[PDB]
Amino acid sequence: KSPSLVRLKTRGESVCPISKTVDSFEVSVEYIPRGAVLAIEEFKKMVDSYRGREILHEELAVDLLEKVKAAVNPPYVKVTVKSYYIGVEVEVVAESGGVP
Amino acid sequence: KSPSLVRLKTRGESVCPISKTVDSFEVSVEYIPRGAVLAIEEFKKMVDSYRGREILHEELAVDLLEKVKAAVNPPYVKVTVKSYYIGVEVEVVAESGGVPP
Amino acid sequence: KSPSLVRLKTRGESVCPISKTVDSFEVSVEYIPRGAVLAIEEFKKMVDSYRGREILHEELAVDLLEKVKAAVNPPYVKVTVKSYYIGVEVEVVAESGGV
Amino acid sequence: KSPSLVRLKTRGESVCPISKTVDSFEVSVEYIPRGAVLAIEEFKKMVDSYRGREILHEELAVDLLEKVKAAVNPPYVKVTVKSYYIGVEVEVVAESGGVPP
Amino acid sequence: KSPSLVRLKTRGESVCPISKTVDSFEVSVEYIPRGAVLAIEEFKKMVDSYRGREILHEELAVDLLEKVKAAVNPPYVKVTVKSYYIGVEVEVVAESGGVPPVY
Amino acid sequence: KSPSLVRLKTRGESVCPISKTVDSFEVSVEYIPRGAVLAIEEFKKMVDSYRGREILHEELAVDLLEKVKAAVNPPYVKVTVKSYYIGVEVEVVAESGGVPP
Amino acid sequence: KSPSLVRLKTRGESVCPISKTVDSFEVSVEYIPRGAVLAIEEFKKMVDSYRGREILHEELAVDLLEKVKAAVNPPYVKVTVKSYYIGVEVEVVAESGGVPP
Amino acid sequence: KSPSLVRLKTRGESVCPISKTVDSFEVSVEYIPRGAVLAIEEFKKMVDSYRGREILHEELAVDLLEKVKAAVNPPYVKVTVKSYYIGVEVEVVAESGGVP
Amino acid sequence: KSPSLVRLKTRGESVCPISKTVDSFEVSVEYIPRGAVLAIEEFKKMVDSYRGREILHEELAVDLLEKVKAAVNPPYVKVTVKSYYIGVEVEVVAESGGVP
Amino acid sequence: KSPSLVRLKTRGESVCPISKTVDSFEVSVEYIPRGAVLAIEEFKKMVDSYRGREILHEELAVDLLEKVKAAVNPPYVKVTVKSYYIGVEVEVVAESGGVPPV
Repeated sequence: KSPSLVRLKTRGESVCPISKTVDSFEVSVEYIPRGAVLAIEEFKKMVDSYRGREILHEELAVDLLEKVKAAVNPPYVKVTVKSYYIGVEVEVVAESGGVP
Repeated sequence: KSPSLVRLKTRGESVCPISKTVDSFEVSVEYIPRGAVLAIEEFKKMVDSYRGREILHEELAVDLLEKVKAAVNPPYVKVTVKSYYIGVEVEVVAESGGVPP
Repeated sequence: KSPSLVRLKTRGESVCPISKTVDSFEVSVEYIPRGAVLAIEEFKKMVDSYRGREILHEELAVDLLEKVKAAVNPPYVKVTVKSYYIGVEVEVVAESGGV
Repeated sequence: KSPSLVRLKTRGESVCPISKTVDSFEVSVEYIPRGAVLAIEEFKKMVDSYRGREILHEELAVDLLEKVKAAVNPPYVKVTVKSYYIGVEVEVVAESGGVPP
Repeated sequence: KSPSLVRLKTRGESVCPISKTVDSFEVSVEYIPRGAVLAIEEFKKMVDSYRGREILHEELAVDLLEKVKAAVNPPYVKVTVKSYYIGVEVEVVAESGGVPPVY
Repeated sequence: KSPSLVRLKTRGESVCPISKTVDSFEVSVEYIPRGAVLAIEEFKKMVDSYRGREILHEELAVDLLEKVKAAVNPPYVKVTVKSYYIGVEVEVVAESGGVPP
Repeated sequence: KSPSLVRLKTRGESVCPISKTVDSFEVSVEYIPRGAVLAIEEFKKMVDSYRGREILHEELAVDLLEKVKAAVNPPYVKVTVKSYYIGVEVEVVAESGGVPP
Repeated sequence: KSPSLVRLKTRGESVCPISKTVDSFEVSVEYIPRGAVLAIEEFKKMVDSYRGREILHEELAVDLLEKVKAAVNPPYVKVTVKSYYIGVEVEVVAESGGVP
Repeated sequence: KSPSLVRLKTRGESVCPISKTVDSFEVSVEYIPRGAVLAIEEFKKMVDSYRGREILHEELAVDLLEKVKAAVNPPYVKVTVKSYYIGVEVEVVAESGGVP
Repeated sequence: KSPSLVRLKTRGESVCPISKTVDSFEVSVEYIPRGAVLAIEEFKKMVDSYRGREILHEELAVDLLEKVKAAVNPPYVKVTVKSYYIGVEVEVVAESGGVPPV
């Protein structure tokens, strides 16, 4: 019997395409396992893969959502990325398997 | 796929019509993207547009809502304006489209 | 175009009808405007009208909801009064409708 | 007219039947009045009645629920007792009814 | 007549199989009694049983669920194990049953 | 025997002399008693005395300090008025000393 | 040897001599042991002695300081009582001996 | 008889001279009035003067301290600027006068 | 060079001699190293040594102070035990090498 | 004129030489400038330098102190490293200099 839910939360970094400087973030994933739990090692790998990558955080959220789906194919996955830029607090959510 | 939700939060200022003096506020916008995400620089410009402008926090929330719809036309947007006035904590909310939670 | 929801929160005072002592509270009002937003100055007046009034907080929440309904007639109001009495934290909520 | 909802929260104590030792707790009650508001005085008596009584918090919660139901017969009541024992944070909830019946 | 819901929360530890080091956790259990309440003392022994045991937290949450179901056969139980590994905050949940819909 | 220190904190209001609107504040008072503790009722009256009065919070802090001194003559008093004006958090402190036994 | 410092904190109640109603408080005790530590049971008895007693919190703080001094004679003790009365937060401090640096 | 200490806190903005992008900050000032209390309007104008100015936050703090000294000459002033850049929380303090 | 200061904090438990029951606590140690830094594993072992031991939290603090002194001999050590007992929050401090 | 004090705080990571596993940390540096301010970009690279490095957090604090002193020789520096390991909250402080007393 697998867990019914896993939540993962960690910090990461990427390169902001506009400024071209390092943009730190906090990322959260929540998923319902379907016969496979994502190794913590592998998740960190996915998050650290964005270091030095020019990518906007909106596309980071969706990209990581796609990675988790390709790795363990859960019926429900939510990814939230939180960061700060030019005095604004920003959160972007990507979600697959929620309401239609 | 687009993100399913974006939340933005920042501080701004306007001129209060009743007191005739500068009033601080905190503003949050939550929206369901459809196509492009609102650039943060653009959001900051919208909020900054109210500096020096005499406008009630009720009307500012509604105005900002219409500015976000004009720019990125999301199916759902909610704007919340929080401020402190004469010892009263005030939140004003302006919302267009269907409930997300 | 009215906003779709307003939240107001502030401190006030009443008089405890048993001891005749000042009884401090925090009050939160939440309403859906229908074409009229209650002016903050008017809200403060309503809350301040309870100074010197002997009234239990259970009745004040109901009384205040009535003042708001009569002033701006919203379709949904909720009034929450919080206070602390004989070592009990009390919240009293008075409503009218869904959300 | 009655309030639509009341919440009450206070501290109390009982005696742990294992060690015969004082067993402090926090208790919260929420209920929907139906024609009758429980006096705060009377709630505090109900809570203080457990002082020096040997009773498990699992039983106290249910006992207090019954007491509130007997005093004001609300359509909904929920009693929560929170305490600390052998390094374990415990909450016991006892709940009755709902809206509608 | 028993409670409607009990929530228990405490700290524990196991041994991480990959690094052979102590893997500290917080565990939360919530359940609906059906004519048996889980004694707190029995709960704390279940949780302490993992001290020195090599077991992934994903397995631990499920194992502890199975322990609680076996002790009191409740119609609903949820176990949540929170730990911190390689800079990642982890929460693993195991569930069984629930309240059928308040019709 | 009297306490070594008392701290009091409450909310009040005054009138901003420029705008003539309500200027809400939080006020904290610390004092070392000299044989005599200020009644709370009397402190509340002092604070409530600024209601409707046009005065700057600078001045208020000092005025209240003087009222406390005139009433129970402590060898040490400190008054702190905190308010929020044109998006600036402001704290004004006034303090006064003397000799003990 | 003894500890260098103990701090204790708990809630109590007394009866307000003006309103005659139960008057809740928080009390902290800090002291430097000299050869003996106050048993927690003993402390809780002291704090519970005020239940049902008409006493001002300012008098209570000093009274509890004396009880502590009588029980275990520490070279430094400080007692702080915090309560809420007519919209004012009150802290009363009673202190005895040379103060920590 | 005037105040023994004033504490002011607010938000502002400057322009980062490397990135040329908006560099948002919180500023705290405390000072001992001697004679003169700084008008809040006037303090606010000091802080707002940095908006659209290319100035590093270490310079700004010092610049603002001199402004408060030039306006009201207190025997003690302390200015703290807090900001966030590339994932680092930064506080710059510029302090003058005071007995020990 | 050694660090100038170390703080450790963790949870543990003992057995209350009054009630006979397990008594949980939080413990903090602060020391100035002189040569030796206490291995965290070793600290954990000292705090875990109190499990199933009948001891008052007052004595516990002093006992752990003497263990740390015995292990790494710092010129300054402070131990603080915090617990909750019969509705009373309790903090006990033991200190070695401050002003006497 | 230089600032009187600068505080920097960020998150980093290293590898525990005992367990061989990544440990996350928060690090704060506080210093008094003497006519050189450490550019932020430089501080960030000092902290990033520990990623994958097998080093005890005790040694990290002292090693980072020494990097700040070498780079800008301030008359006071304090480095604090905070982390969590086997259920223990740890803070290591490395400190050099100060304000010379009157």
